[PDB]
Amino acid sequence: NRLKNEVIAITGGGAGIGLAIASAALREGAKVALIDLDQGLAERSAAMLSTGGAVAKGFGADVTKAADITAAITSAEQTIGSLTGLVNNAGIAGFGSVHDADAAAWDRIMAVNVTGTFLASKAALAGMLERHKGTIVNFGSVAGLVGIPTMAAYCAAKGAIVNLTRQMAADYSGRGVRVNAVCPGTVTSTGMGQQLLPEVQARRLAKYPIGRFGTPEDIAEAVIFLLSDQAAFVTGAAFAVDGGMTAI
Amino acid sequence: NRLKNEVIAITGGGAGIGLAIASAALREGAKVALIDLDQGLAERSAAMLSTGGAVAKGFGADVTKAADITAAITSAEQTIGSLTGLVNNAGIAGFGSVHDADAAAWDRIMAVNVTGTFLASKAALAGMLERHKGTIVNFGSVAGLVGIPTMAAYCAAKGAIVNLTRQMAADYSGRGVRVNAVCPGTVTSTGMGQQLLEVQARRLAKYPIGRFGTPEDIAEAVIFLLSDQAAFVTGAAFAVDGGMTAI
Amino acid sequence: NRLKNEVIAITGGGAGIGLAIASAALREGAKVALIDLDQGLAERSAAMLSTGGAVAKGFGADVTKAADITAAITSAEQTIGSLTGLVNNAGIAGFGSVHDADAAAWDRIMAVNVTGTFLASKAALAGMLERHKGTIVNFGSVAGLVGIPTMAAYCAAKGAIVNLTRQMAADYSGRGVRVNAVCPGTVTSTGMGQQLLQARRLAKYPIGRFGTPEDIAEAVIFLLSDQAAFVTGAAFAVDGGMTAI
Amino acid sequence: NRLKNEVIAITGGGAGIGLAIASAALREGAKVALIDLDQGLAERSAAMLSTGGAVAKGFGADVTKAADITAAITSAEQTIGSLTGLVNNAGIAGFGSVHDADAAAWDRIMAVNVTGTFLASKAALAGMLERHKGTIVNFGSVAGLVGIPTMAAYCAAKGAIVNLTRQMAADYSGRGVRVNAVCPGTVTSTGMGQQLLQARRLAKYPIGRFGTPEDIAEAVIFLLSDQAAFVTGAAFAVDGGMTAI
Ligand SMILES: NC(=O)c1ccc[n+]([C@@H]2O[C@H](COP(=O)([O-])OP(=O)(O)OC[C@H]3O[C@@H](n4cnc5c(N)ncnc54)[C@H](O)[C@@H]3O)[C@@H](O)[C@H]2O)c1
Ligand SMILES: NC(=O)c1ccc[n+]([C@@H]2O[C@H](COP(=O)([O-])OP(=O)(O)OC[C@H]3O[C@@H](n4cnc5c(N)ncnc54)[C@H](O)[C@@H]3O)[C@@H](O)[C@H]2O)c1
Ligand SMILES: NC(=O)c1ccc[n+]([C@@H]2O[C@H](COP(=O)([O-])OP(=O)(O)OC[C@H]3O[C@@H](n4cnc5c(N)ncnc54)[C@H](O)[C@@H]3O)[C@@H](O)[C@H]2O)c1
Ligand SMILES: NC(=O)c1ccc[n+]([C@@H]2O[C@H](COP(=O)([O-])OP(=O)(O)OC[C@H]3O[C@@H](n4cnc5c(N)ncnc54)[C@H](O)[C@@H]3O)[C@@H](O)[C@H]2O)c1
Repeated sequence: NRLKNEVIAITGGGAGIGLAIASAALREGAKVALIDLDQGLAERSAAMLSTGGAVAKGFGADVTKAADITAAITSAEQTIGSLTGLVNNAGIAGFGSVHDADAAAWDRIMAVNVTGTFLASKAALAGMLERHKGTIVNFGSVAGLVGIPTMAAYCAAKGAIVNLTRQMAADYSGRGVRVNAVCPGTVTSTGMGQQLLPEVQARRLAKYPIGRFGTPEDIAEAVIFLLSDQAAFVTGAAFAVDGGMTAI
Repeated sequence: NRLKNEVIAITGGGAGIGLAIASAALREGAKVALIDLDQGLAERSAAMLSTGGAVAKGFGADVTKAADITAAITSAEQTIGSLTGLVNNAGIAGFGSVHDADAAAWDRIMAVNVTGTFLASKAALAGMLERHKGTIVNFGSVAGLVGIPTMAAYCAAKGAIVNLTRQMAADYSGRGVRVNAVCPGTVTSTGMGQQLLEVQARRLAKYPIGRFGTPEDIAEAVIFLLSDQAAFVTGAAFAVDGGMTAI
Repeated sequence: NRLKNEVIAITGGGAGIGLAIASAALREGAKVALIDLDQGLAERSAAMLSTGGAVAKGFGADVTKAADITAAITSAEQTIGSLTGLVNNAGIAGFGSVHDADAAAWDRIMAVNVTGTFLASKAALAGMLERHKGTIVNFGSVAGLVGIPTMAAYCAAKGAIVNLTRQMAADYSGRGVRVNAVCPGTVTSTGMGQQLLQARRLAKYPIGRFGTPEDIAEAVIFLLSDQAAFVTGAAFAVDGGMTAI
Repeated sequence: NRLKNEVIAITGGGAGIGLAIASAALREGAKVALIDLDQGLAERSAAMLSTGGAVAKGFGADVTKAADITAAITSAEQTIGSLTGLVNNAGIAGFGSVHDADAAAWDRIMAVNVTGTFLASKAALAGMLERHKGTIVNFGSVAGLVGIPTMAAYCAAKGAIVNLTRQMAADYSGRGVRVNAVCPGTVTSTGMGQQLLQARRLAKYPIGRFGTPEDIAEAVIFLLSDQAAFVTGAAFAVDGGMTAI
């Protein structure tokens, strides 16, 4: 019951890590809104999760479109109650180095990750600040803390999210809204994990002291801790959940 | 039941944050060994905690004395079972800058913090490695991540613990032992917090959240890091600091 | 003579820190290209600097416009020689928190800082990689390492630059191109310094003063120099102790 | 002449990186004192360096012995003038994980690195603070910023130095003494480099090579110089990109 009486909106909640966050949040007693670019996916996943009295509802929105994400959060609150938590999990990745990256792809990666975090937070903050209560979990990555070959826009975007999190915590922690970033290591099994996939495999695994990559469930547990009132003194943190990657 | 079937030794467990960690760990179903320089206090605190079927036992040891901390860990395991977790909470603080610090005072702060973490971990690691299962939580501080005026030895000590944590995670994460460091902000109410007490408003201003931490705040982070829900968390310097290191 | 036979392009070179970098680089024997949104300013500043045989030339370009910045870099190389160094100094700042920021202003701040760094680097990298020799200095800030109240877009932008720098170093260090970021503390006297204008502010700086454009320029000149041959991927704090406390 | 009228004491100055620092500092016009555990080595190295008008003097001291390091600094100042800079370069390394490290070896690694930095700085700070002028460069490592397998005591010691540097900068930057740490990557060619001696190790370095003593020396000379007047509290990675990935 660690999230009893919490109401959590999760962007990109239809699949992957976002969906695993939803499952764990429901386990802990929260009501959840899955907000995803793919409306059908958000609704199918919310149906799948709403067993045994658990309450999950789905909403379609592109986090890069201010009016759409704002409308989704408004609909979510009308449906499941005023938000107490927001997880800015929506993100995309792609390849391209500074010398050869496509400028349009660059912009889209920055938009979904950085602009989406900004716009979804902006929508949620109106209510959270009014109520002097909220918790926002942003999505960094090991790729936001160190450099990853051939991923210039993505490392820029996740780097932006890491420090934006610090900035938001500076503004809002004293006003009742905690803001933290989870920084996951590689999670292979999601759509993104598959997108980014022998000797080269072994070298990649060798960057992880724990000797395995992460699961969506591994990351979801850290997010559930940060959302909970047991983390009342945690704000502004870039919490590495990465099997040791950034420790070496 | 987040720590069901866990057996957790907590150095400095007799009081303050260590005691709060013990309370939360028992809440989550763990068996706890309080290991404290003050043997009587460890025992009395363990007795106090042991209600409602909760199992806490107290042991005396100075973490800077290898034979003594080794004996205490062995005795704990005889009493409550093989360790699954170790919290290196024992620490001392003090004042003194590089230009005026006394060498003996410097050495003692380094000893309890860094050498204690080393020796207590060394003792626990034999069993944890043998069983390919363990979780160690070390105690950094905001004072291990940034510089604090007039606390040279203490900032060096906590700085050491922060990077030693990364080093330990590098060695052991693949062998079944996670090692992490909680880095608390100021916690006023403990013996250490009291010891270190417009100057007030200035200190508070460094904390975006607008208050200092409680032992309970810190205990919750430690309980998370101890739990199997934190299975992919290792090598982390986890700031639990009201936003201090974010600005 | 620390930058003898070096050819350095400096975005935002017409004024402020960029101009101070130009002055110091010329002192050390470099030829410099001042690339500024304000073309007249770039030209006037370059002429002012071109004394005692020093070679400084001005170019007009908005770093957020790929064609324009690419053209300026191409012309710089035609004018003063193939680049050996690029300083992505161009940046803008503004105020606004997540809950109330102008989304258009947010985009412009991200564009000049992050996209400008990307596009200018992209143009320079063709030649630098072809020659297996280059040094790129990006502009972070203390605002890219910690959070600053009421500056969401700018902290996001400088945060991006800090980690983009690491990413660029990962790609290119082994190919002969070092990439580093200078992270300055507050520098009062520039246009940006004045725009953003406080014993409380000063209290954030252990050294007990804010920085000068010259302070920052010296760090950039070191990073540009071959004396810094093993320095790459670094986020170098030049900040009077700000991020140390 | 970047260090004209500077007077720099270098612990561990008789060989390796310390000696390279001495050479570069003399190049830039400083007077130097080499203070080394090996007195004869300090003397021989100082004599070797004292050509063409360069002034280098050697002294014997174990930095872990307060009386010895204090005497050496005093003797240095009698010979070459009041110190303006101190480089806490003396250090030792060794292997051992938490589970198997010998406690005596642990203490010795912690002592030379951390306690030596403390004691040497303490001796130098009396004069520097009295004059409201100094610059201190401590020696971290990539091993002070991240974990290195099988080097528990050394990683703890270098970690201590990195944050002690921040703490010292907090105390003294406003009192006229800058304090910074260089954090070098692997440097193969020194006594320590040889002691610790694969392609797997090299793969940790984006730049595709290990460092030289000269690479590290240049960063130290920059930090010592007044061109770095606003640089304090910094943990400056000079590491071929190691900590960037
Ligand atoms: N998979 C990894 O290895 C990994 C590692 C570190 C961090 N991350 C980060 O974790 C988060 C989740 O990653 P994942 O692996 O679960 O991703 P995923 O691609 O498996 O799932 C992402 C979900 O977000 C949605 N989405 C994409 N763009 C959107 C938009 N503009 N608006 C609303 N929704 C949108 C997708 O439709 C999708 O359902 C991301 O921010 C990602 O960058 C992933
Ligand atoms: N109180 C704070 O503000 C604060 C902030 C950040 C980090 N910390 C750290 O948290 C930890 C706990 O702090 P606290 O405020 O609870 O401390 P505390 O002084 O209130 O209590 C510490 C306990 O450790 C025991 N202890 C001391 N030396 C010991 C030794 N050599 N061997 C065994 N036990 C010993 C004491 O007897 C005591 O019971 C420490 O590592 C401390 O450095 C404290
Ligand atoms: N002044 C400070 O306190 C401070 C502190 C840390 C970092 N910085 C950073 O240092 C850099 C320089 O700052 P400054 O104080 O000298 O700035 P400034 O505003 O004084 O000067 C900036 C120059 O860049 C030019 N410029 C602006 N937009 C451009 C564009 N789209 N394309 C090309 N040129 C453009 C301007 O015309 C101007 O000449 C910036 O990246 C800034 O973010 C400044
Ligand atoms: N060589 C590397 O790969 C590397 C990398 C990063 C950092 N470092 C650090 O750089 C510094 C220099 O390393 P190096 O490779 O030149 O070492 P080195 O072993 O080659 O030389 C060190 C010198 O310090 C002296 N010394 C040792 N103990 C002393 C003591 N107790 N008191 C006074 N002098 C003492 C030695 O006599 C020796 O002349 C050290 O702090 C080291 O930890 C080295």
